[PDB]
Amino acid sequence: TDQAAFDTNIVTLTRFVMEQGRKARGTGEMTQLLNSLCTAVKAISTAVRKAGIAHLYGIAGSTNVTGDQVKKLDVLSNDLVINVLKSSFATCVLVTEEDKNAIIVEPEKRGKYVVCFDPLDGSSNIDCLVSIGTIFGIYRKNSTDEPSEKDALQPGRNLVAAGYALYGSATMLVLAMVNGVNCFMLDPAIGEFILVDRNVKIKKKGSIYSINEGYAKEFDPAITEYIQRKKFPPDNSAPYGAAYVGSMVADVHRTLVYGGIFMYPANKKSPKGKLRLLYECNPMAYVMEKAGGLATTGKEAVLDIVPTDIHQRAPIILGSPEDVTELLEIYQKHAAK
Amino acid sequence: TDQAAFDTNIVTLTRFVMEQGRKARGTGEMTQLLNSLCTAVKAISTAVRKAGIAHLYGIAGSTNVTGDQVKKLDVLSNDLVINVLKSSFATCVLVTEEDKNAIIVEPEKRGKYVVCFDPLDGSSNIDCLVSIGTIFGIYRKNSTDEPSEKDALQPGRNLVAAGYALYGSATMLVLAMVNGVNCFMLDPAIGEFILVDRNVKIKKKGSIYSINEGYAKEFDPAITEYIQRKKFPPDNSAPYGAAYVGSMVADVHRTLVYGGIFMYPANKKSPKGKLRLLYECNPMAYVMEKAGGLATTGKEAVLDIVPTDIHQRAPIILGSPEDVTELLEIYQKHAAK
Amino acid sequence: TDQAAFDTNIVTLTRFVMEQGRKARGTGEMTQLLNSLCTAVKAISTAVRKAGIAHLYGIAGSTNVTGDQVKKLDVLSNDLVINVLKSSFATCVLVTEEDKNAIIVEPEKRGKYVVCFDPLDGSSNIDCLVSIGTIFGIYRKNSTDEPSEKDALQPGRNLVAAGYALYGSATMLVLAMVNGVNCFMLDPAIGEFILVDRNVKIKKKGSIYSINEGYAKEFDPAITEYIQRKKFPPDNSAPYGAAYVGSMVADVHRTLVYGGIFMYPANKKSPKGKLRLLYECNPMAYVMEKAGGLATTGKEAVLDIVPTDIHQRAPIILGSPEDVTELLEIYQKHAAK
Amino acid sequence: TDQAAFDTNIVTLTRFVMEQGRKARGTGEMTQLLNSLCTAVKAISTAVRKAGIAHLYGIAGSTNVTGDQVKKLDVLSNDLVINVLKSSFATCVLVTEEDKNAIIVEPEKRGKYVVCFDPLDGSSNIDCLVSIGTIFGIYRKNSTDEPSEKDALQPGRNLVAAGYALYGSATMLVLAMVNGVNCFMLDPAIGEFILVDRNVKIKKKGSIYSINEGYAKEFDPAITEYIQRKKFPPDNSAPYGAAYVGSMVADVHRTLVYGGIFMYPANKKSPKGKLRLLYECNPMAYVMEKAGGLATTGKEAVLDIVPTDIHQRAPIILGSPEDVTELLEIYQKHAAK
Ligand SMILES: Nc1ncnc2c1ncn2[C@@H]1O[C@H](COP(=O)(O)O)[C@@H](O)[C@H]1O
Ligand SMILES: Nc1ncnc2c1ncn2[C@@H]1O[C@H](COP(=O)(O)O)[C@@H](O)[C@H]1O
Ligand SMILES: Nc1ncnc2c1ncn2[C@@H]1O[C@H](COP(=O)(O)O)[C@@H](O)[C@H]1O
Ligand SMILES: Nc1ncnc2c1ncn2[C@@H]1O[C@H](COP(=O)(O)O)[C@@H](O)[C@H]1O
Ligand SMILES: O=P(O)(O)OC[C@H]1O[C@](O)(CO)[C@@H](O)[C@@H]1O
Ligand SMILES: O=P(O)(O)OC[C@H]1O[C@](O)(CO)[C@@H](O)[C@@H]1O
Ligand SMILES: O=P(O)(O)OC[C@H]1O[C@](O)(CO)[C@@H](O)[C@@H]1O
Ligand SMILES: O=P(O)(O)OC[C@H]1O[C@](O)(CO)[C@@H](O)[C@@H]1O
Repeated sequence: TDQAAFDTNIVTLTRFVMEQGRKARGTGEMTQLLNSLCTAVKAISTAVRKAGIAHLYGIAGSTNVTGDQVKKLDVLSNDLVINVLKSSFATCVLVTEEDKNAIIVEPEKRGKYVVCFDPLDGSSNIDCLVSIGTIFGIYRKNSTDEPSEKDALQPGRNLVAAGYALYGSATMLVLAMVNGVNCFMLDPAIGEFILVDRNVKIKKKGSIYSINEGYAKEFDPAITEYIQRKKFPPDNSAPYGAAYVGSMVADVHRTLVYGGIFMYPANKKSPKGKLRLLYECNPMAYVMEKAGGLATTGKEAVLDIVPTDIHQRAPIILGSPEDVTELLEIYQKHAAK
Repeated sequence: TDQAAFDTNIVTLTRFVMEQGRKARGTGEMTQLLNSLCTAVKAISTAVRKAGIAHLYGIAGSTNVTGDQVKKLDVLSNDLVINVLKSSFATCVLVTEEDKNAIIVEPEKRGKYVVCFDPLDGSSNIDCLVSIGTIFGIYRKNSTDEPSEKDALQPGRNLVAAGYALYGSATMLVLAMVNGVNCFMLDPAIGEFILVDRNVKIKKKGSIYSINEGYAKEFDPAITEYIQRKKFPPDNSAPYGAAYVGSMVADVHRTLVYGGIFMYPANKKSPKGKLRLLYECNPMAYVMEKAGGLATTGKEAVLDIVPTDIHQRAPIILGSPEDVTELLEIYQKHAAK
Repeated sequence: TDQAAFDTNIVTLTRFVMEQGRKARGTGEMTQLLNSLCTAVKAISTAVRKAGIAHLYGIAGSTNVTGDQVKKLDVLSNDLVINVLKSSFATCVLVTEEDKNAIIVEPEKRGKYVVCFDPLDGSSNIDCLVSIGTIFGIYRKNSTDEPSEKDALQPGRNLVAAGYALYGSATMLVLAMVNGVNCFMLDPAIGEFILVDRNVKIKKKGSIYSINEGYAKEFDPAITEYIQRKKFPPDNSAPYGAAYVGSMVADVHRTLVYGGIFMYPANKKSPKGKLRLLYECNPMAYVMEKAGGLATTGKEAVLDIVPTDIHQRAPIILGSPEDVTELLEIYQKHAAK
Repeated sequence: TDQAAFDTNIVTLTRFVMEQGRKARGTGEMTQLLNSLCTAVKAISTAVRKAGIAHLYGIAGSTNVTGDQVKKLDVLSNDLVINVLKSSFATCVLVTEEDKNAIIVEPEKRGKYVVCFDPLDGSSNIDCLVSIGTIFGIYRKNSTDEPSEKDALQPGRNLVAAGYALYGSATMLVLAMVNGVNCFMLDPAIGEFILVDRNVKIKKKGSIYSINEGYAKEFDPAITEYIQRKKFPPDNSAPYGAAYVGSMVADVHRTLVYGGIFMYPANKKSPKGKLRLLYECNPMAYVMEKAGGLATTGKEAVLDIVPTDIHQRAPIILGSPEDVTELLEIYQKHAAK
């Protein structure tokens, strides 16, 4: 039977990334990438929490505070991420939500990883301090061809590492790799991410659905039937509670932690959904799957879609397996031509 | 004005509060109270963001503490507020959501104000880093008898100051008093709330409705008809967007900034409503009216209700005047008899 | 007292200052001034500790700034103090070490106090992370004429409040006023100075002498004889320990806490002394006398000197009463004629 | 001739440690060690800067704040270092200034490095906020014998990595390895150490000597002659300035940055000096040498001494090469039997 000695342990992200990189016997290029990533997130957390806002408001006379307008969070975050990653000498191509074109890393600093990220997701709404975050996805470059936007166009099934940082009431980094999903809490007093949850698995079935019902008018009959069954359960059991923030990271994170289902279906206006494929759906789909949930467009898996455009959009539904399944069946029941 | 160009100096809460105290020719007792809530909010903020969590997870060796259950945030928060409050020498009665009874302050620290608060609102949801907050309502004692639970039972109309702090992507303090509502952004680098928005006013009409539709099966006919008109406008106008965090300060705050309507009426498991009157409804109503919005229960104004119990619940509907008005109209159409 | 056991509540600077304002039945103008110095000290503290340096070193991409010379600390500090000072509406004249002239405040912001300060003392030594500080002296304006440089030229005996903040291994504010000296420790997690030491008094006699002996070749015979007696006691008692940081606030502060004597007399390249009267000598003298120590030039008390120029220098010797007394005795033995 | 493309770069300690570890083709065990070390320093910086002091002073009623007395800085720092290092699975033996005996790392977490450290050096004096720091030295374990105190007993010449962290007005980490010395500044807003000085070299000759002259009575004739020549230069040039804090890290750091000489000679009381060999002298000697300075006991090199006790002491003189040399000659001039 199992037995044990004495072991007290504090696991920091940095420690974790090195160990895993050691187990994997990697050259350490990816380790440098995750490290640079952790450093990017920390710098975005401090900006999002508003440290320094006083300088923008004339505490030092604002003689020298190029913030005012010449320092928006959306862009600063893009800048920080772009710069910190090129500075890792581990990436060859970067796809950001903020850049129309793929960034092709200078020959001098090229590495083999492709990184698709959304610098400050849900930022449109922080005027009212809504939870925001950073979503990222990492692919290995396969072609021996000169790096190009093309290398970013790989299904989500090909992700080597994927995750997000949630700048909520506290800052969390969720990292998912082949071996699994782990959650790290940022201690902002020492600037270290402490593994607070190891090997995260999502509930089989949850009690919360998450969707923007203002679009009810434009919802396809499958969603309509699902939602109605959530509110008025035929078996006269308890209806699902409802919550929906409007920031993907916040909604998906809650879904992961408490279970349930998140949905941002296709509706005529955004006939192919609103959420972008490469740096929102894919990374979240990958995370969901590593934790044991499902992520579908309604017709097919998100991770199996092959993009033909970096800024391509895709509908998406994710959450506990028994719930996504219950909705997939409903899609099959109405599925035709 | 003699001559003043594009100028705007830095105003800290502390400076602001003191000016207003002098304008009011106060003895400085309320100022010490406001000063103490500020400090209280700053300490909770820090604890919310998880500064120092490393220690809990054994970074310096968990020598011999009684597990992980050392500092439960809602309780730490309760402690901080109560203690920095008693230390202001400005309070005689304190009513807390975490306490079954009203807390009567020792005559040595006994002052004239009665303070109602919710130290950490939305704390059950904290596991998923959702924005949480602190709500406070301040009453001037209007009696000659020993302070008691009774001094807290005054309608919200008798409030002298009310506000809240939202711990979201950034910490913000919204303070409402006789003249208007003002918003202070916390610059954590220096422990100071900077005045970023003054004499705030909610939009006349908004485009977002906030309600937990997981209760649609239990809503009254007016709420039902109302929710239905936002989704499928009878006059074929654009439908209202939907958003509901499930945490009040974040929901009420999004409502104040962008406009729209927030609702928490009674249902089949909370006939009196879920939100508490003294420390949840009244403070947000007072802020709403001061911002130029409305706060109704569907049939009467929240501030006019006469409490009979300190932990009394009450339904509430608050937001932009034109939306709250519209729902009231609907509530009249279905009138009782 | 009625009955009070082992009790001691938390006192923040803000709370303290306000209480003292009420006891003094002030109009609250000095309080706004003290409040503004506090905030000023907190912002400098943060800039000293290097919070946000990453940005300067290109973490978010040095887009197009004019090099590394963006924010020179002594200048940032100057700016902050001056601006948060003018914004208190409590100052008419400001004298700064960084400014050749006295700064006369616009009549709109014009108040009654005159503030002398050294925003960042010991800044040339900052390259090697040595403790630096801020020194302030506050004079009540005693004239009827337009405020001018002249209102600053009052002997230290006319100071209403004086103190300093030391940015060492921790930020501490030492404040001296009519009643006594009190020390506030900055808890950076919450932007609050906690009262840790009240009504402080320097030791009658100490065991450390502080002087830059790199000037032994230029010292007068009394200083020389004095330094000699501490090293080789004539009565064969234990010799005094030596310590000299080369930064005043750190040297004066070590002197206040442990006792002993600090000296900065004239030599062969500074006949008037090196330390400035208005914003270096006077504040530390006032604090020293309030703590129960002495501050002499060797021949006269520092607070009694009548300034003729705002950037006037003066030798100074301060510390425990019995040590300062001993040196004065020696200065008499070698008297002039 | 030399030419170049375009390169913007931010180097964090973590990045630097990984690259160097990659160049060195190490298994990555040492990288994990330096990483754990960086995390230890950050946690000590936050404690030293006093974050959380308010909880000790009853802000939350102190209901749960096991600080008071049951949380001293000296020990906490020891605890943090000991724990964080054992948690790296890279050390087999630890020698701390605070532990009488060598700590022998559990078989389960043994690695091959020996670490000799002083957790909070100069701590005796932080009551007056004097600069303090952390000094560390790392040896590779050579014996194939079970780890023992013995493995710590190696001359300083055998150090693989050595350095210190200075908790001054800002926090700096100085890391010296075979390839050289680099200085990293801690950005406490993001918790990252940014390389601010690359390949540090000390001035050939400095203008400052650093020594505690209170012991003049007991100084050997060599020191006596040296010092006198510093104050009264025979060539009638400028005398050396004098500075001496009383915290080794602070004095040695200043010496490194501006040049000069630091001395803590043998004097009857501490006939073999006061500074301990293994975790004060050795690490500082190693740093000095990698930067091009000298470190001698007066008779022999510090790095060549073979210790026979972990807590052994040793006299020490270090600084610019031309000055240490000028004193070594003076030792030779008086050298006899
Ligand atoms: N920190 C790490 N965690 C998990 N796998 C890693 C890690 N580092 C390297 N690997 C694996 O090793 C591969 C190559 O490592 P590398 O040579 O550094 O590019 C990566 O694509 C990973 O699949
Ligand atoms: N910001 C303020 N500070 C102090 N008093 C205020 C302030 N704003 C309004 N007042 C009024 O002043 C009254 C009494 O002053 P006090 O002696 O401090 O209790 C309060 O109850 C308020 O109605
Ligand atoms: N802490 C304090 N706050 C305000 N006034 C004070 C304080 N301590 C002493 N006083 C006295 O009050 C005087 C005038 O009050 P004021 O109207 O605010 O200018 C000052 O110049 C002081 O002599
Ligand atoms: N980060 C690093 N910087 C410099 N040298 C290193 C580093 N990592 C490993 N090495 C060298 O490689 C040796 C063995 O690496 P390791 O196998 O990890 O124990 C060490 O003793 C070093 O001399
Ligand atoms: O308010 P909507 O239309 O439901 O869109 C919100 C979605 O858009 C985003 O703000 C950006 O794509 C997401 O974070 C979020 O889930
Ligand atoms: O999940 P429910 O039933 O909608 O409760 C949510 C409401 O409860 C609260 O936590 C307070 O009781 C509010 O913050 C929030 O808006
Ligand atoms: O190096 P010196 O000549 O002793 O000057 C040091 C003195 O100068 C100051 O920086 C102020 O001029 C003080 O802080 C300090 O004690
Ligand atoms: O005051 P002294 O006797 O010169 O000793 C100070 C020395 O002792 C320590 O405090 C500890 O060994 C050192 O940091 C410092 O250089």
